[PDB]
Amino acid sequence: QRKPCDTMKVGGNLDSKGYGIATPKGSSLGTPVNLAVLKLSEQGVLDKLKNKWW
Amino acid sequence: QRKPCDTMKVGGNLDSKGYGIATPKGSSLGTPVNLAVLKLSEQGVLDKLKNKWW
Amino acid sequence: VGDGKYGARDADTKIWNGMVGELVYGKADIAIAPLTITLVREEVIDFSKPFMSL
Amino acid sequence: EQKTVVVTTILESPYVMMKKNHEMLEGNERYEGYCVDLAAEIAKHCGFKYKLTIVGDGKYGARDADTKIWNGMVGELVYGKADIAIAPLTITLVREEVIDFSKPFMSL
Ligand SMILES: N[C@@H](CCC(=O)O)C(=O)O
Ligand SMILES: N[C@@H](CCC(=O)O)C(=O)O
Repeated sequence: QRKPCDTMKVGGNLDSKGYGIATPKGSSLGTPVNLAVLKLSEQGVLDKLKNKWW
Repeated sequence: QRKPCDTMKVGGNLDSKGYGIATPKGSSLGTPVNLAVLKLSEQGVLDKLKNKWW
Repeated sequence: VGDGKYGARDADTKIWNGMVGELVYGKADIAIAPLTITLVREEVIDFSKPFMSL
Repeated sequence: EQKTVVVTTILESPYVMMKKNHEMLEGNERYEGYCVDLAAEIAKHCGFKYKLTIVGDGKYGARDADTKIWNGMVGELVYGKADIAIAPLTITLVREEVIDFSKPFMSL
């Protein structure tokens, strides 16, 4: 996306994996954080920010 | 990808979502099933299975 | 599944049809199907981490 | 009382970057990026205040070989130095042993 663009990607993906929000095990933040992530993925805000930053 | 192969795909994915094994909120197996699905994903058995039927 | 529907929450009667209904009302113990993760289904059943993306 | 939750993250473009006025700014304003906007959204939905913090060693890392001492972004949570992590942290079997993950928000 950025100058000087002297370098390029090749080939397809070897695999697929995901990022996620992480919390210490069993903490009371985990489930409302997960619900917030779900709602934000349903609203598409993550895609708007993706366009914003790429 | 299989006969009759007579349609044509148009466009890309409009979004992204996933499937999951799901159970009533009444049983302890939600952790070992998660560990099983992760193990199968890391051992590449999904790739063998996907490259068996598509 | 008795009537061949993936199913959702009904027309504001808040009864569940199809496979989700079969889980919530205790007709079966575990679903193994292309059941898409959604914010309304997370209300009543637990999902593993996804096994595929689409 | 509302705690200012101890958020931990790592600098990486465009996820988290020092804004070019960092010599003249204080607090969270020095940090902007995709993960900072996501943290703001998450906090605004949950309804709490938060304070950013940065990883010590600069590594994602894992448990050290033959010792299983955790470090990096995982170690900070395993030793309870912070409340929540918001970073390009890949979901893996070894990390699921000790910390929980949300549903995946991006694929790669
Ligand atoms: N896997 C889908 C099937 C129906 C569809 O969305 O096309 C679901 O669980 O809802
Ligand atoms: N997302 C990766 C970053 C480091 C890498 O695997 O390249 C992780 O969490 O470990």
